[PDB]
Amino acid sequence: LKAAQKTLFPLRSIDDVVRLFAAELGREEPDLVLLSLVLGFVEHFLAVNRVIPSPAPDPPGGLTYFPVADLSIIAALYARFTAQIRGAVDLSLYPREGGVSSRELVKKVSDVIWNSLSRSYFKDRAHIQSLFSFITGTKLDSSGVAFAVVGACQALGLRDVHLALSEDHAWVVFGPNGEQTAEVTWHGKGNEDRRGQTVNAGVAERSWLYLKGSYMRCDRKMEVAFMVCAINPSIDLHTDSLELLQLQQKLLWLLYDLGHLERYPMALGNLADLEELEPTPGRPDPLTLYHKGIASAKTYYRDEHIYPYMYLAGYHCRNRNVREALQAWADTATVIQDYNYCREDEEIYKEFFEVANDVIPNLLKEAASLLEASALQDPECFAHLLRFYDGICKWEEGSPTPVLHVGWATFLVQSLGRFEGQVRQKVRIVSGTVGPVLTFQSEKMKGMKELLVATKINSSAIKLQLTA
Repeated sequence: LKAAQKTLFPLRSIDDVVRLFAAELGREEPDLVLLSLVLGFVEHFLAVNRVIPSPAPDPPGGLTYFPVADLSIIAALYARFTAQIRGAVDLSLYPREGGVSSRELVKKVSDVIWNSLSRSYFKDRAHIQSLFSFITGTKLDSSGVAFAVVGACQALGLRDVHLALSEDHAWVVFGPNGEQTAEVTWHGKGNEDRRGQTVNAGVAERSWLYLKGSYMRCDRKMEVAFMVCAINPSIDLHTDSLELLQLQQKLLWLLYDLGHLERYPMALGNLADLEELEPTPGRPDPLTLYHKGIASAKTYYRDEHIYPYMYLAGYHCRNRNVREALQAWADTATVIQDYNYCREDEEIYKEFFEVANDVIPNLLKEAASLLEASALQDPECFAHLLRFYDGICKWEEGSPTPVLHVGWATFLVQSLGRFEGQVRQKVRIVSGTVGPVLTFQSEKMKGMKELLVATKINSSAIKLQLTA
């Protein structure tokens, strides 16, 4: 460690950590191994191992604390990690070809990391994301392995190796222009031995997992941003650390300012979420951020991301804004329609499944409930519903893995049924194969163009055509 790094210790508050980050984000190459270790300590001591009549016998408004991270302690771990790597990778053996790293060099560093993790631990477990987990607990989650491979590679001065993130996966980029791709970790319930391979199969397969190639490739600073997103404030299932929430917000705002969330639509959503809980005065209102997130995706990722829209759908949902909610979840469908469902897309299916068969059925349930003594009379809100299912039907077309079945059918019908026939009527539907006017891309929906507007819903026959 350098003098400037050491001076900023000990860390005795949340702002001391922002300083370290601010100090460390000023430098060409920020120290990832230092910043994941510090985040790891504080999270472990604020979430993994929490310590928690007049006068009340306990502080009646609650209590918040900071674990003092001492230089003594952190440097111990930093020296551990660096010793471990430098020890088990001999750079003399891999010809560094002028500023550029070998696939053989990356696979090596990945193996060192991979071979250091414990034989046996539940991988879905929380608070194993940091390098602190890796060093003091010899455990990392899927994406945590990827980070450590990049953290490790930084320590060996492989400036060209960097983190790649989709919406549900992490791997590495090296070589000339970040052109070279390598898998360094696993995915889902037991599956991914893909380790060492190129990503080109998964980009061409058209799987949501690899975003048809519109994935994030991080400069060192975007790697820091990730680190901060990966901060996990949950203590148990009922409660969150008010400390780790305040820390993620202050550090996301720092990285926002320094322009390091420009190409990070998820981080931007995370911050809109934190702003919604606890607005920091001065700053953008959540919706602005929610939109800066969609902007990002349309601009730097060909509008091939789903979360930016999910993030927004949710704000409006929570804010009982029924139209804008359905409008967003519609944009969601319209983005996934141009994809395919594949083995390791399990995660985004879970989420579409949830809105189609829980969230929307309940917003509309509640919406219908407020009629009895509006959204359900607006034929646009209805057209957002239809543009949603149409996007999901198209997704499925060509996909190896069927999507819609039995369960989806009952809930479509319940959803369809919240809108009067006189309302649904006004939505003009053209069926382009080659009141609101709406186009359908999906053969399933064009296969009920005149059933979805019928005054009597032929529930039975819809369930039929929605599921073969």
